[PDB]
Amino acid sequence: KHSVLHLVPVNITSKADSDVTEVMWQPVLRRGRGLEAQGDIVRVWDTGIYLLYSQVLFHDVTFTMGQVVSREGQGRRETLFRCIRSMPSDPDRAYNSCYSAGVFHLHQGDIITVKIPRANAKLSLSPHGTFLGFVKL
Amino acid sequence: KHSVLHLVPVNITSKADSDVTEVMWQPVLRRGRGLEAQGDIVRVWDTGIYLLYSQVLFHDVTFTMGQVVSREGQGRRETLFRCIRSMPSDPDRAYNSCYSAGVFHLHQGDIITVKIPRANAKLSLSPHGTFLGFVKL
Amino acid sequence: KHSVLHLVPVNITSKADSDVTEVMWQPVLRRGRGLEAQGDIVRVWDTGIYLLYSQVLFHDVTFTMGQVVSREGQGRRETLFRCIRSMPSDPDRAYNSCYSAGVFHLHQGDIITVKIPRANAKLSLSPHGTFLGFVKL
Amino acid sequence: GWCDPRWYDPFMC
Amino acid sequence: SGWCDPRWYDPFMCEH
Amino acid sequence: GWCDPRWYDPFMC
Repeated sequence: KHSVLHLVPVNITSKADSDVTEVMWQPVLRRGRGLEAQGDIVRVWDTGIYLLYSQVLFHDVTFTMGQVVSREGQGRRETLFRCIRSMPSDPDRAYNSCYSAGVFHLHQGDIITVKIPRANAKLSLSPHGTFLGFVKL
Repeated sequence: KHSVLHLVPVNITSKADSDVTEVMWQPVLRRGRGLEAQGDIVRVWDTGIYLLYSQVLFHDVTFTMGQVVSREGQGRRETLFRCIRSMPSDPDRAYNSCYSAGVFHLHQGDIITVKIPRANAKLSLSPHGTFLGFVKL
Repeated sequence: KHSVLHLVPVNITSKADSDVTEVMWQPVLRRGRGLEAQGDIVRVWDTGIYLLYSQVLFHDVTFTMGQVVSREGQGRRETLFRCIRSMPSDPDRAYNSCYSAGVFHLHQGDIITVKIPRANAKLSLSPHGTFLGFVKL
Repeated sequence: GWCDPRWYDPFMC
Repeated sequence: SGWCDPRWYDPFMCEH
Repeated sequence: GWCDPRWYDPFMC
């Protein structure tokens, strides 16, 4: 039966002197042991084809927000998918969720990350606003 | 193998004195017996893990549109995910679909609702504009 | 084990004197033999139920963009789902991805198409910006 | 556009 | 408001 | 931004 995982934000992080914001995740649903949450990053234990889905909810007025979902493994990297949202100029209208997902061969030893390509991006910690999840197929 | 359900809109609904617009759903694809579309909601019969997905196509010009997908059961409520779309202020540009999805544990006797948080919300009855679907994993 | 296919853009194609733009595809992940890409279309071979997903990344400034995912078979067109993105008027902000997905019964011999209803639509060739995928359930 | 008959939606025409 | 209903309240979108 | 080499997209640069 399918290993699965659904994750929600515990905390947000964006180290000084870089233009990236990451999310620290915590599991709310779990089946199997082929994946594991580890602070800001999710480790893959079982090689295999996974459905990977990510939503982040933004409020910045700056041009164009979104996320980059990636895998990293054996000194390597591969951007799996991005989600791009244009935000409007008026701060009260400036709310958008950005959902993207896809099916990827993920390898044992891979760290999966979700990065917002801006420093200190204003994004929701709400469990039903920003999330990340896995289904082994 | 996997039980599934794909529903499309037969009819919009919105009670006076509320700021909610719901949708009346009819199935277009059904396999298995787990889920049953009862007018404006979907009743869960077989407990298990389910991929849920919702799209809505909006044509309002107001600030921000979207949907709330919820399970209500055992005197409890849990919001599963939100889709949030900022709509522009030109009527002839003010068209956007909003899509979100996720994996969640649904228990027998639960009820699934899809609410748009506005009264008299302008949204599409086109079965390929606005839809709601399920896969048992 | 589940059949899967995940396709990325090699080429963008738009026959002049028509209001349509299409993508020539190439797989970057395959399992099973139920589906084959043939340039701008994808031919079904095994009848069954499929999760279909599609994202297109746009940069046009014209009102409202999106895509139409269709199956065509036995002299019948059927439109499965659409994604609609309103675009803003400032070129520097006019970037948006559009993601929709749904579960559908696909028959052997069916031709699957993804079309953008503008001539010469500007959309990304990035494999993690614009893509299309299938999972047999 | 979105009013092509192949995928027409009254909602936007 | 509208997203500030208590059943699905998200502080993120309730003014400022 | 979106032109970081790790996920560069010529489309937006």
